[PDB]
Amino acid sequence: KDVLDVYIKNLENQIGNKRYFLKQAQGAIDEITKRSLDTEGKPVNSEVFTELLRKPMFFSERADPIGFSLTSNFLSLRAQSSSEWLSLMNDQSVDQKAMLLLQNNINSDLKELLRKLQHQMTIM
Amino acid sequence: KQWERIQQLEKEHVEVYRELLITLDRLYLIRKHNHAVILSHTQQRLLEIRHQLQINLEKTALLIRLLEKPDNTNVLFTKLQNLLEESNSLDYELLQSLGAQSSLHKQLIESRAERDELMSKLIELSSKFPK
Amino acid sequence: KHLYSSIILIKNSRDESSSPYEWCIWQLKRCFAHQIETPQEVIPIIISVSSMDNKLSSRIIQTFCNLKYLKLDELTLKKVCGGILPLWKPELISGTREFFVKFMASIFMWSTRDGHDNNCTFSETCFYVLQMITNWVLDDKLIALGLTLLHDMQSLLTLDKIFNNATSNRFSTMAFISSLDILTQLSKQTKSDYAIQYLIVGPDIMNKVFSSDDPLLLSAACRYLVATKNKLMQYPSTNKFVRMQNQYIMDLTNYLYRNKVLSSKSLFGVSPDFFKQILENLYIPTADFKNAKFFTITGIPALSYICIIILRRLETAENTKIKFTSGIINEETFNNFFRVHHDEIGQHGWIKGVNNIHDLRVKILMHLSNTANPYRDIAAFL
Repeated sequence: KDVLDVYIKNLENQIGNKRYFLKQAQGAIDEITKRSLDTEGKPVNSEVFTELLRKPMFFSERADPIGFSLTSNFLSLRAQSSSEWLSLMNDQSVDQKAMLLLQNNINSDLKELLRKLQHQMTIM
Repeated sequence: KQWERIQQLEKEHVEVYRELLITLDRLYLIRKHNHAVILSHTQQRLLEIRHQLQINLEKTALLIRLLEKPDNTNVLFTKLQNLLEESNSLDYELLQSLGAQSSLHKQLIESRAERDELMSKLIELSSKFPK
Repeated sequence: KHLYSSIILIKNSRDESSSPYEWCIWQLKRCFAHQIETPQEVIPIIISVSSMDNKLSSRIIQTFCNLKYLKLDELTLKKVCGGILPLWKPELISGTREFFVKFMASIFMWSTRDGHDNNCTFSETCFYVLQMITNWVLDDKLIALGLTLLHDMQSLLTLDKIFNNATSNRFSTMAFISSLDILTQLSKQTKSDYAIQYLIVGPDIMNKVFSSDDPLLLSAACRYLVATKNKLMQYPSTNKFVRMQNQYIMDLTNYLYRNKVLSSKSLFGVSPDFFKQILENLYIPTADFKNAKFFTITGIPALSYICIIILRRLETAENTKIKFTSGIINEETFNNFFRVHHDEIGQHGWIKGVNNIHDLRVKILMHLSNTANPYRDIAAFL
């Protein structure tokens, strides 16, 4: 009942550190924007952007409540959404199997109707 | 009791990670050129599948160093064993429901291909009907 | 008792303001505004009277759409679009592609922004339009509409406020497997009358889906290639369009069986030095660490959970022997435990997997395949 009480603070420290990294990086987003306000900037050409798909960033640092993190926020939502989507699919299947009877009895009555009307056409 | 704290702090933690791993990579393209930050849906995908693949690679740093040695860690083993045993609905109770819905749809259009031509031919035996 | 909502239609003629056609559309304009009683016993009369009455079903779609009524209830236009939309035909053949794209973009800008919870509002409408596309492609004369609406339907499903690992809700993924098996049912069918451009998804909206975390849509993307391998063999594959699925087969095989994934070329296109600079900052520092880790994620052959839950059930129902002592298999844990730890003791209590790992995958890969229950996932070698 106490290991989770330490896991709480191990979560709190690193979520605060990631918040502070995000605030500093977002404050350094607009650093070279004030030098010349252009705000379109088309050339992101392939000779230099292909370098960016070769080096990552923001590694972990062994305290790691980012490890268990990603599973208890994925494999709860997947199971919960499946247990709702079965309910909606069975509701639609029940209503369409209700509609197949109500509009397959009609295709008999109209056939035997135009049969007797063709008889009255033949007798004129 | 003391798991909804885990779930809500958990979702906030995942969202902060997800936003930081995008902004900290756009900062590189800010610093490399002068201003030069637009990119369209041709190369947005090439920047996005990598951030899919890196977080998916960090996913498999548990199933080799946490679920080899069968411990009895209260917060971190039995919940992962009770809950990753789930997603057991992937077979017949969800896959062939998608088959059965199409198998109902096929009969439902077959029972209209009759009725449409049936009424379009039943028109011509009611204006032909004299007075 | 249940025919004089049809003989009253046949009495004068169709395609004019008769008794039922005014009545049902007045009930639809009454049911959105919450002053009338709740429509759960009014909309069955609507879905009955509007099944295939094409001169009327081409008139609810052009009226009750495009956000002008959507924000009012939305708990019943979804049901209407479950009703009429699987039964429709076009006759204004040029004025439809410029309508459904606008309609579902106006779905999407309200679906995932306010409320911040996809509570079954976007993807069921995509599933219903995707059900309509079966009705369209089954006939003739308008498949060129269908296999042009389908591609930007999939390119609208794969925006990443829906599909990825932060929050998923699954409503992308089975809608996508419907969106791909409609195309493969178009693929397996005879009487080829279309160009190859219509039926290959392309590396911008399929290379992102194939790297997901749920097993069954990876099985659907396997089912695509195992069925579209037919009929693409006839076209000359000398670098026209078939290069794309050569890339896709030669990284799926490099991913799930042929473990040469580290020092190969650009596997998804990610230039795999990314792997050499992401493997070298993670833990459990034992020797077999390059080939053990990056092989699978959450469900297919080596590093998974479905492997051991099929293997432990596999050997508890053949020879009740010493059970497995750990969790997920690897290249090293199975070796360094069940060879130098149960060499003589517990020798012949196994499933005749006499070799190491290279035959341990095969004695479940010939178990997923032949017994027709779990999946059909056999694109390992071929």
